[PDB]
Amino acid sequence: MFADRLFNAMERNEPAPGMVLVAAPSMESEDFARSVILIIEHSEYATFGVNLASRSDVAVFNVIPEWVPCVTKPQALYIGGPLNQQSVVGVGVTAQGVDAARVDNLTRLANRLVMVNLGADPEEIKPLVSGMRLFAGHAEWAPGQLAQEIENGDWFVAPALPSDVTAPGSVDVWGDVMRRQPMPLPLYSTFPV
Repeated sequence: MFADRLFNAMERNEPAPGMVLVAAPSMESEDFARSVILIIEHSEYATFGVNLASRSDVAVFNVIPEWVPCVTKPQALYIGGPLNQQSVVGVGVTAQGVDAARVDNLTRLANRLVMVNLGADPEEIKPLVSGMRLFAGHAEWAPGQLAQEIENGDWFVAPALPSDVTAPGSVDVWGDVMRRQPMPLPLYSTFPV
């Protein structure tokens, strides 16, 4: 859904870092079906995001073991998207006390969500985050293309929460995000099966 008519009285949230793009129920492509894509960069150059909804079977230990102590369970790489799947992004939730504007190795997305520079010392970062997840690959939108897709009803733009990034592996991330949205969106949400 996410037809234009949904927004006659209610206004669309604008894409920005820290928003999630929630896949329309009707999206069928294997790479994007039931995805929840956290926007991590939104610029004149392009929009970049990582899917939060798709865990892989690759343990973080086998790729960057040094980061394992900072990673929220399950400590597996999540599949961020179809591009550059050998490249890894860290998304963290800042700990109490932390302002990402004053920590060079953290980049504020919105609220407590940050991109963690994986070149940092994990021992530096550990006290500064309450949770973190690693994503292999990403999704990209050319300039203007995300807007076009939103207008077509492909995505619903919603604020991300820390729990979207730190969710246990038993969770239906797409379903949980749909349940937070205005009616009628919860009517199309799903539970783990």
